[PDB]
Amino acid sequence: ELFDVTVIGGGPAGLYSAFYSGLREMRTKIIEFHPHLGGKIHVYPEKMIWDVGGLLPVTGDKLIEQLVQQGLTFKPEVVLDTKVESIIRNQDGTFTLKTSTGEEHFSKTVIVATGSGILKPQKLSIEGAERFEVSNLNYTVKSLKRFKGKTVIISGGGNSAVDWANELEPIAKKVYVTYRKEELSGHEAQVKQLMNSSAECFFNTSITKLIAGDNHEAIEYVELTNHETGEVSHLPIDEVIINHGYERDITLLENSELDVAIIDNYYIAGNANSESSVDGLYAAGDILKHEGKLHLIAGAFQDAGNAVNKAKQFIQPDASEYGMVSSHNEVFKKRNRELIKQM
Amino acid sequence: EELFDVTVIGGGPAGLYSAFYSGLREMRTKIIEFHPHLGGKIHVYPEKMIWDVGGLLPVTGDKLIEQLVQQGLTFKPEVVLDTKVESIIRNQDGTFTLKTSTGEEHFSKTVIVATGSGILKPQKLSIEGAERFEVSNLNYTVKSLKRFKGKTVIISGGGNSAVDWANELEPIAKKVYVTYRKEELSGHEAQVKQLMNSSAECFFNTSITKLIAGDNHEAIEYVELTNHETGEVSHLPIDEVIINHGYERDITLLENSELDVAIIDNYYIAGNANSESSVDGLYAAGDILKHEGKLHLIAGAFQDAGNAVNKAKQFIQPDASEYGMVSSHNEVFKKRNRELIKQMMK
Ligand SMILES: Cc1cc2nc3c(=O)[nH]c(=O)nc-3n(C[C@H](O)[C@H](O)[C@H](O)COP(=O)(O)OP(=O)(O)OC[C@H]3O[C@@H](n4cnc5c(N)ncnc54)[C@H](O)[C@@H]3O)c2cc1C
Ligand SMILES: Cc1cc2nc3c(=O)[nH]c(=O)nc-3n(C[C@H](O)[C@H](O)[C@H](O)COP(=O)(O)OP(=O)(O)OC[C@H]3O[C@@H](n4cnc5c(N)ncnc54)[C@H](O)[C@@H]3O)c2cc1C
Repeated sequence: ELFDVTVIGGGPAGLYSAFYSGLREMRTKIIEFHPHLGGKIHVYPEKMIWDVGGLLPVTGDKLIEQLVQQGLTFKPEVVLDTKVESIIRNQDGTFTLKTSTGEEHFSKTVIVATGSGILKPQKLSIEGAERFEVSNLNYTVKSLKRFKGKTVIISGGGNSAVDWANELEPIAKKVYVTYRKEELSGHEAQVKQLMNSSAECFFNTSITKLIAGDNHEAIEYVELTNHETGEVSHLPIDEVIINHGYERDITLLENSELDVAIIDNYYIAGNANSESSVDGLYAAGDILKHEGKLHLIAGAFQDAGNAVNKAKQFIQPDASEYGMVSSHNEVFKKRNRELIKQM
Repeated sequence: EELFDVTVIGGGPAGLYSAFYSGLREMRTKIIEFHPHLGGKIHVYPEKMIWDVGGLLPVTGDKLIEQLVQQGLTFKPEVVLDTKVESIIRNQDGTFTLKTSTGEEHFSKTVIVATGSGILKPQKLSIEGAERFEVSNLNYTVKSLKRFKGKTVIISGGGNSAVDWANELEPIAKKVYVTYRKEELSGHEAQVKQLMNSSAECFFNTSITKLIAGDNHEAIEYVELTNHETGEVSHLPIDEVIINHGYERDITLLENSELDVAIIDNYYIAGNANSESSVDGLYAAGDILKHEGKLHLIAGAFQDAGNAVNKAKQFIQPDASEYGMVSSHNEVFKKRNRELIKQMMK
């Protein structure tokens, strides 16, 4: 089970890597920590994205869909819910990847596309809270439309919370914010927009229980307790959003034995073709640093394409330097046939 | 003055995204293109399906052009069409003057060269007054496959491109004729074998010698064929005529310029990984840019363009940030987004 190309990470860079790897006819695997492909766009799926080349403005949610679909065009082996723990370069020059459960994967080449690492939202510490993640307890704003005309309480006071409140005020029926401190630890320019308009803020307050109402499995009321007086208010709500920050895991390369050059203790020091200091090991997306790195989704595509063209030649030296342009690539002939049936 | 921040030469993918991103970073932006339509080399393949633009599900070149043009015009740059830029002059203060073929002049703090492989023009039919029918059914590209559904088309020429057109139209058209001036179908001897096992009928040592219009409409109804080795003069009823005799190419822009601009292999601008040329304030993006990490795709044009724009902004405003603000949080979209979000809420 030795793969041609194994992509670590399922964001824009990893997904396009898998795509272009399949366009160049390589046995391809993609390994992602979360149960869902898409990467960091999951942090802002409600926002409008204008700066992807060739795309008219689209929401994060819709962009994730289009990238996942393109990334799976050639049916790579998809390994979700898996944290890659370490990368080993074997003596024969192939690579072995160890997962958190000790399972192992083997590859001729590895494309590191871990972006800024593993992100996990800090969870609400109340007993049966995770029961409501399947209904109306959220850790992101999945879409603005989800909250049209609904009553929403945001727990937390970061810049993310102030941002969420400000975009939801025009849309929700009502917006509540509860912060456990006495001052909104946000930016003192967008904090006043929040305060001159519709949002109602509670300070030194937190959520202490989630009431599901008689017959349903979704939150209807929220118990609020004040930390300076002591009141135990109750509040009817349609939606709850927790913004208590994020937990980060960047240990992948520290846990590995590879003389891979690192910039600023995190980023892979690459060149303009996405090569690292280790043969057959490439870097694409936010994990990649070089003088020409473009810190946009559009840059991730360039990083990925360069990585794959190099991987192809590493594996097959007589391969051409570049992939066949898709309009004339025979690899799409069968698929194009079905689509052409559009008359 | 009429002094622009960024003037883009070339309206293809690289130029259009440059214009967009230049607007994203709040610079006075102008874009100059030779043809009457923006879009670049994609007008050579508008019927093909394009799969490898990042984030894009397969779409025809026709639709991609539409999408690229709308994005490139987001911030309403000054668009100068039907205009050939003849030379680039670096003025004594380090600004630039661009001279068009009619002598007009444009001025800019920075210049982004996005001319691809240059100005491309189809080789026209050497027949009197043929241009009359360009408005009707005399085509120099396959603008779409559906345009030829169940129709009768003759293709003149026999190169790899002519063989490719016939091959994609044979399953779609009622009937495909190919007429070639040579003895052999001088394409590539692989897909040439697909053409002659299929329903496409070839006429060798033949060329089109006159076009015959209909009487009650002014398309072409009959084509006069002349076999050049016998002498026969056939006539042939058709719905569509497609010419493919090659292209004319105009690459003189940089030869005609007095710029100390390093050139690779007599054509490409020798850039670095940030799309900089050897001349301060002159950038290159797209197929015209060569450096060790240049990606020869539409996807690569976008990175060349963003990198070029970020550099132009710092050249013009040294304290500007090295990076543009991501669109999702960039205040320059706020009023536009408000209108979009309103539509989204039913
Ligand atoms: C708020 C915000 C807004 C942005 N907006 C824009 C915008 O409008 N336009 C734009 O062009 N760019 C934008 N970006 C820039 C950024 O490039 C993209 O957001 C994108 O996420 C980068 O893609 P990437 O694949 O390289 O990294 P990521 O998207 O971070 O993908 C990395 C993936 O790898 C996984 N992973 C990491 N480590 C491991 C491991 N050890 N094992 C398994 N899986 C692992 C992670 O779970 C994640 O899914 C924005 C960034 C932010 C933070
Ligand atoms: C047949 C074919 C298929 C392709 N398929 C794909 C594909 O499927 N996917 C992919 O990613 N890439 C593909 N490409 C690759 C190529 O990058 C794109 O086609 C694209 O055209 C390059 O963008 P560009 O803006 O830099 O240059 P161009 O598209 O060539 O645009 C340059 C523009 O500048 C104008 N111009 C030039 N000189 C002047 C001047 N002096 N004054 C004024 N205007 C001027 C020209 O008129 C033209 O409009 C393909 C290329 C070809 C030939």
